[PDB]
Amino acid sequence: KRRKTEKPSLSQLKSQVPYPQIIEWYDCDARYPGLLASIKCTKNVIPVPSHWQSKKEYLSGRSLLGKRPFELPDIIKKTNIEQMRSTLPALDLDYKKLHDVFFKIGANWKPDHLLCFGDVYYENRNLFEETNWKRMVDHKRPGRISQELRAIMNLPEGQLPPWCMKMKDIGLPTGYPDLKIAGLNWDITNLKGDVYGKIIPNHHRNYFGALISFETPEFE
Amino acid sequence: AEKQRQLKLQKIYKQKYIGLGDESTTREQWQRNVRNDTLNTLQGHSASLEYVSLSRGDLSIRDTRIHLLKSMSPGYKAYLREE
Amino acid sequence: DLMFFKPSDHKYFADVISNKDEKKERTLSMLLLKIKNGNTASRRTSMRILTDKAVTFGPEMIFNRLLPILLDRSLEDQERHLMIKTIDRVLYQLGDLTKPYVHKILVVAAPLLIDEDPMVRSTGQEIITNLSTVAGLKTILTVMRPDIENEDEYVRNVTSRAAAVVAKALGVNQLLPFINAACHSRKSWKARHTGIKIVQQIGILLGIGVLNHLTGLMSCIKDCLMDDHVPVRIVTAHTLSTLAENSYPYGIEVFNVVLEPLWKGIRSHRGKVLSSFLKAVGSMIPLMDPEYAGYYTTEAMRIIRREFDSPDDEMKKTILLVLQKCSAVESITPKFLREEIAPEFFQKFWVRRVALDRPLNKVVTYTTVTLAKKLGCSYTIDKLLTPLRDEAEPFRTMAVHAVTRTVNLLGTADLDERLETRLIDALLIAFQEQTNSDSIIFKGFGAVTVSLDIRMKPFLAPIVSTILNHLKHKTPLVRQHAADLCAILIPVIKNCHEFEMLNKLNIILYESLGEVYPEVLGSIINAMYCITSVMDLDKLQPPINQILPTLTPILRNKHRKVEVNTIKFVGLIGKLAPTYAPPKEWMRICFELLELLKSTNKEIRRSANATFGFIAEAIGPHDVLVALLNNLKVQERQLRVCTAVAIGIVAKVCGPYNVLPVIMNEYTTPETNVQNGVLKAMSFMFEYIGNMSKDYIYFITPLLEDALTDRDLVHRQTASNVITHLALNCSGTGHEDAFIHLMNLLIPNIFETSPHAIMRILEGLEALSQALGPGLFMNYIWAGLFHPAKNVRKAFWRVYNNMYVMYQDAMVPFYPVTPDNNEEYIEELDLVL
Amino acid sequence: LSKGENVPYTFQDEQVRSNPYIYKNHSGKLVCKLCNTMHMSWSSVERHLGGKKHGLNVLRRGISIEKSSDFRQQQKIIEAKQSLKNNGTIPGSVGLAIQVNYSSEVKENSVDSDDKAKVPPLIRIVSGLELSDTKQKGKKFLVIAYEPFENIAIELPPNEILFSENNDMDNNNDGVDELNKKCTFWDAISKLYYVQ
Amino acid sequence: SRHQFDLIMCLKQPGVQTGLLCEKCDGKCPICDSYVRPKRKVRVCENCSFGKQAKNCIICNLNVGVNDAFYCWECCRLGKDKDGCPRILNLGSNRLDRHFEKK
Amino acid sequence: AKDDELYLYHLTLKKQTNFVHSCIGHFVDLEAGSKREQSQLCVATETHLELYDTADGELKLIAKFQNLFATITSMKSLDLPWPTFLALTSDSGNLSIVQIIMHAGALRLKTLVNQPLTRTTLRRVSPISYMEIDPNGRCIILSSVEQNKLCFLVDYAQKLRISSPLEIIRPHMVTLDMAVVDVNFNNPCFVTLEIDNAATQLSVHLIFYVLELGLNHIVKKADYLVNPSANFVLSLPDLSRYN
Ligand SMILES: [Zn+2]
Ligand SMILES: [Zn+2]
Ligand SMILES: [Zn+2]
Ligand SMILES: [Zn+2]
Repeated sequence: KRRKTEKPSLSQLKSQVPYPQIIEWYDCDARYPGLLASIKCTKNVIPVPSHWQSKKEYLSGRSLLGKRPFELPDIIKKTNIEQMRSTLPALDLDYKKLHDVFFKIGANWKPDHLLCFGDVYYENRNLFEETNWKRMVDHKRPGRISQELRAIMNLPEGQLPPWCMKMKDIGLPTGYPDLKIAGLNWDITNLKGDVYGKIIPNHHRNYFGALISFETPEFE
Repeated sequence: AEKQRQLKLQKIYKQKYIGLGDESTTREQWQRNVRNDTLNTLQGHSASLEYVSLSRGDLSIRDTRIHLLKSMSPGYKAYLREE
Repeated sequence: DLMFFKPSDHKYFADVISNKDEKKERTLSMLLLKIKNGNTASRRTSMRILTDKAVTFGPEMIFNRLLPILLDRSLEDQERHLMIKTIDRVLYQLGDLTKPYVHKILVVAAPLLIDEDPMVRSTGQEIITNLSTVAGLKTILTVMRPDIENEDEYVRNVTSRAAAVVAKALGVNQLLPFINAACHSRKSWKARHTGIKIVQQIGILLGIGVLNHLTGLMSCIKDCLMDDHVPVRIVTAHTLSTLAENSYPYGIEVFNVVLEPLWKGIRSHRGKVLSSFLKAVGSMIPLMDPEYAGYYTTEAMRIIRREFDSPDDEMKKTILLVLQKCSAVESITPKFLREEIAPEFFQKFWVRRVALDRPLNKVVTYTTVTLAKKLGCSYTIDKLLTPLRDEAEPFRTMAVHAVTRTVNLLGTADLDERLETRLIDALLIAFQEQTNSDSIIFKGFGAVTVSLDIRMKPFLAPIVSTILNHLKHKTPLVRQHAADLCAILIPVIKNCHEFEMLNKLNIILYESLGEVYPEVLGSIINAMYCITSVMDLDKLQPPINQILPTLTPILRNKHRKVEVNTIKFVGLIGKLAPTYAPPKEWMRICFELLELLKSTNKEIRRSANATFGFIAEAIGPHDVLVALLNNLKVQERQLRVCTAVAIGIVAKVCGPYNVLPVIMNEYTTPETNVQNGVLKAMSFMFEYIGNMSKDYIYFITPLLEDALTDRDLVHRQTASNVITHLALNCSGTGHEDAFIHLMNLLIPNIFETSPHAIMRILEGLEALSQALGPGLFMNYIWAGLFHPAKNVRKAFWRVYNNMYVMYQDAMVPFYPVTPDNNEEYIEELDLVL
Repeated sequence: LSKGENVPYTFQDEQVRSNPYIYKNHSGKLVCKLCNTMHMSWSSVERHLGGKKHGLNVLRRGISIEKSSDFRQQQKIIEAKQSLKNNGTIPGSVGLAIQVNYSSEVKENSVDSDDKAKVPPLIRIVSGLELSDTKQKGKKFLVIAYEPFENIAIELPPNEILFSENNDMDNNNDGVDELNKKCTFWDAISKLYYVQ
Repeated sequence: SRHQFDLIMCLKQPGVQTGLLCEKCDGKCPICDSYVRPKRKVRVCENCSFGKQAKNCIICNLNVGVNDAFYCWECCRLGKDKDGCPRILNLGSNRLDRHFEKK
Repeated sequence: AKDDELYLYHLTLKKQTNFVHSCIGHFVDLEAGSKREQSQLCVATETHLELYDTADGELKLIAKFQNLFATITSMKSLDLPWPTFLALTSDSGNLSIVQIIMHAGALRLKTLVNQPLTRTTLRRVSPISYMEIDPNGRCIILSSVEQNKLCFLVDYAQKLRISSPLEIIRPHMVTLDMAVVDVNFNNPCFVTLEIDNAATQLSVHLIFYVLELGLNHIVKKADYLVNPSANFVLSLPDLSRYN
């Protein structure tokens, strides 16, 4: 009773904290709030996954209904057993082939997503969309437009995007000062296919561990 | 039954290994375990013991070791205060 | 369902034959009936409901209705134990009970300790040791005082043992003054008696732990032994026997007090009183000091020799014990024993009437074997040759046992050629002439033949003549007996280089392999196993490739031992002879085992799984995996799990590079049970490879991606089991970045309930502690370490308890503790030089 | 118990389903996408469907759809009656009039148990967008129905004819609809249904 | 044990003695009951040996064991090897209801 | 893509020089057919281990033994009524009694019995860091800085035999400075300074223990409270001539 009503306000607790935004309303009933704020707000600690205080047993997810059953890592998919055995609604293969897939072909191979120091998987999360996202931030760059989005845009080949004219009056993108586009800052004769422009960088090892040779263990 | 066994193993592991936070443990009880284990390792490794000896600048190293031993008990602060 | 109605005990329940106190009152007795008389599926539920609600129901009605049930004579060992289990679970649940109901329960479950079976003795001990913490010292002491004064020998015996179990549960230091009360009590005679026996069962239950407590008890022995009551004096002498044997030679310094009156009791009271006294002193003999041992042994041996003629059973049993212990004394010489003790031993105690009663035959044999150490082995067996050729079959059995235990320890190397001949002659005689059905003769005979081997050849031939002679016989008992003897004698024949003789053995046994009797057929296949294992395959007569196709139908013989020795031998051909049997025949083997392992035997099932390693080494691993994965789809759990084991062993012998890709597809299959079998097969295939998984770890993580994320607590469970072995054996390889991922998916599962899920996840996180190191694993544990939720806290302090158990110094640098974080901190961490 | 129906997995990227709800997820279990409930066996699935829980979620989903924006015992001899179409005209436009004749107490002598016997024939305008064959379409039909006899249709290419404007003085006995009361007559004594 | 829950352990400081297991239980790591790559022989406190009880299988507590029990390499790294004296003091509900079930 | 994955090869060029433990026993008999002399010493720094002789009045490297790959937290020689071999306690809790032997053309260190204790780490419960042996070599005693103390009764035979551990457990008493008193074979007696872990005031109290070979357990004898200023204990052998 008295101890329950003795609690300091969470904002009174914020001042003790160097990173006050992590502390939350429920920290008021922390039996040792001044300590718990220091631990929770300590540098490298990773806050408890928030699926607690929910009674849903951490997975009720509607998204769980729409998750793909599985996908082979493409290196293993090269092994062709996908066609040999149909998992969807004998199969002998070469020892050298399989062994080389894991070792010769797949030594340097690593899953593309993984996760980071403090990455924690909440129920509603799905990594796959973020994998295509990270891969997409990689492939796609300004000045280039795929033929699909080009067809939807109804832009014929050899013709500049509609924002090149408004970009002539307004100016180059503030975010891309080094961006070049045919007809304006960049040679129109170099206009080719899906690329109407490219960023021209103005910036222009061994890491003590350079192996200088790569030799995998041989099965034979 | 299973959880009930985990209670008994909680009593046994707590007996052997001393401080193990069960569910509710006061910060005074637990921080004492922290201090005791940290000092325990500082004096336990001849390495870190040699290190604290020099950085502290004591005349002998066993002064630092038995210092840590004494520093394990809470009343040693007031003991230093009474010197 | 209320299966198996009990008319009398149900009409004893009354209650509902067709108001919260009436509802709990009714449903409670209804559940009790569900446990006692009901359906297994029903009673299993009533147990969980009765334990969950056990705190809700009043122990007054619980025990009021429950306890008197066990007072009837119509109870059965099944049902009485079904109620006993509820007694244990409820007493350990409520944890606090009033003294009258404590007395009631202790009286009810008290007789359980006296029951003939240690099965009931155990649970009878469990109820009492659980009740002890509930009631406490003072309550139980107030319970035993009015009972020890009872005039009933039965009940006094009961609460003697019960009081002992209490003394062990709460410690004998707290209950010891009570022992001094009933011990030293001048009032009642039976109080003295039982007060002494309680010391007996305390000594038995504590075992070696009686040492530190032995001071207070020997007070009761020394003061209460002097009582003029003969039964008291006897029971004290038995207490000296138990506390000396459990004592072990340490306690002599304390026993020196009671050492003196034993002898003046011996030289005077004689009789059964001297039986108990010589039991006590005999138990004192090993703990005696070498000089004192020298004196008191020489003092006792005269009384022993004089008492050789005792017509009584008990005194003879004691004498054999005293010789048994005194044999270890260095003072008495083997010359002394051979000149006096031994000749007056073998003639007196080996009379045929001795062999008639087993419980005496035990002490006779063990005593004789203890004599064999000091005595010359050739002299002992020399005296043991005449009892072998006697016409009494049980006397021949005891005669065998003595040879077995004697030759195992010493060996026959002491025997001369002549009596060595007469030995094997006698063994063959008694072996071929044996009337009774017993398993000892081939075992011990085999032990002799293993002891002396090169010397056997001229006997080795006739022994095998008797072997075949019994291999053709009309009694399956002698059949399987002789076959068991064959399998034992096979390795010895190799030492004589008789190998063609092993070939004709292989012939005859292989031809008799078509016998109808399974019990003999299994032993025959065992002899086949020893033969094929010993002798080179190329020179085997049948040959092997002809042997195995006759074995393939054997697997369906059901029973047990047939598949035990059959799977053993098929495995032997699996590792030894890859080439002989054709690969299609090996595939027939795979199908047969795949059907066979539904059997309930863990030996048949485990060895069956092990043979797939040899079959996978000989034949196509993919060929095996087709059948295995096809069998994963079956609903039966033993099939799924032990096919997963087979996949694991095949992945061990073949290597994961073959097995894993197809496994991952079998996981791509949508079926749950199949995915489970996949994940477990992945666990086992990883635990069987210590250094292999390091290169395979990355290809696993996208599979565990859908596993740990899956909604089913089963898939999350078995995936965590994968992370256990994978993390333990891959720890320190440098894959921590992958381990970081795998953990990041685990942390949300910490709050998941259920015992299996919680322990699998705990073990998984502990495996991650080794692969990541505490620091990051810590960081999670810290940011969740206290927390308000009272639930989150209880959950994470489990992981932090295990972490504190495995690692302490490892966590020392990683405590997030700063001078503002805690008051005292440590002044020495900030020191920089 | 499955009645031989094939329930495709959720990930198979949708043949019409009986109930487009119960699916099988990546695992073998069966689920109700709306209810988000897992079911071990098809019997449990049927308990779910017959349960009030699922129904409530169905009504909630129908409310979501609105937010996003006697039939058994029907006698049927399927007998084509005789229609008498005729181009009419009044004032000020052109309208159609149909004269449908019915049995002459030939077979209606065995059924007279006041079972909708008082109910007159009914007309409705149906779009050809839905047919048992679904081949061609794009025009309306003035369907006319009576319990025993077989339905009858009349194609109306003209977008609008005789579609009047407040013919009577707004009297509200809806009967079935404005169409029926507005422009139909049922000579029940002679069994002649006129429509215009 | 890892599987049967009600089984209680000893957990005292192990002595020089080595625990025995029967041929029936042969091959199991007494903690995890694993058959793979055993490492170190089990050691039990003297309080679990003494007389006849020393001959019992430290796993199933009933049969008389010939063989020595070894910890696996996973328990030897998890440190459960050195935790204490493994033994099963109570026979367990499984074995109990088995014996009472048959007879 | 080239995997960075720096692969480092660790070598100890010069081995740890701070000598934390020593023992006086005579281990190997070298260069002499039959010789028995108590003058020799073996000294250990954590991992690294060395064995020196004098016999000339000038110390001599004997052999630098192989790296043990552990933290030796105490080392004491034992002499039993024979070649004197040293009892060695380290991390893993194992009490490892090792004899230095001559094998092939070099001196190698052979282990006889290692007894598992506690777990593998440097711990306070770990019965290490305080060790001593009966000066007559009848028993070895290990203790912990805090929790518990274990004493083995050592016996020699055709094969060495370590008796079961003798346990004493005092929960809150932090142990420091184990010092064992020599005896005439009467009974082994060891002495410690126990500082209470949980107390309102700082209290450092000496405590005596007599291990009873008769009753086979350690017995608390005299608990004497001394000022908190206490440092260490040493054993006065007899005072048999005085009272
Ligand atoms: Zn639904
Ligand atoms: Zn034990
Ligand atoms: Zn066993
Ligand atoms: Zn293990």
